Amino acid sequence: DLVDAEGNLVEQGGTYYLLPHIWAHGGGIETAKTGNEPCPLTVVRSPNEVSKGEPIRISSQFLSLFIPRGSLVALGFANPPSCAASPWWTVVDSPQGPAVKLSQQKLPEKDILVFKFEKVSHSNIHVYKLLYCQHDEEDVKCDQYIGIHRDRNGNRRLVVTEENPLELVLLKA
Ligand code: NI
Repeated sequence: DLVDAEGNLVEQGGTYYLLPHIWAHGGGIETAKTGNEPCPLTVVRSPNEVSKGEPIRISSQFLSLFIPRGSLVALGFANPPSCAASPWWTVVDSPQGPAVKLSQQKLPEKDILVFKFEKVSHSNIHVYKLLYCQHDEEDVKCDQYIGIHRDRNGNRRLVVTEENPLELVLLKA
């Protein structure tokens, strides 16, 4: 089950701050403008440890008051940057591997309903790793994790990683 930082069920379509489990790992999630992006379309972990980052909308593919047990979810900024077609995060291929981004294009649900929270056993509160579920063509398979990769400019980019999956606690905004 998806539970928030205070022990309560996460609400379908509700807004939360995605913060690290370990205080020293940084602040919340936000955006950054990288490469040739017209506006901040790169999803990153804030450069300020005190910041809760951006309020994030969490939604599953089901009509429910709360995020159903073990369901896939879409994640989006409640207040996205101007040049994004929608608030939803999506995973885009690149020379270095899949990266989490916002898009200037309208996205089909199969391109945004690609995340799944996985509870970490060793914890007293509810902490979750973020799984990325790629296309098993007819359906999907959540066999990868989202992590951080600092680029040349220091931006802590959210990307599919082979090690050190990021962990998060969901604080109601
Ligand atoms: Ni941890």
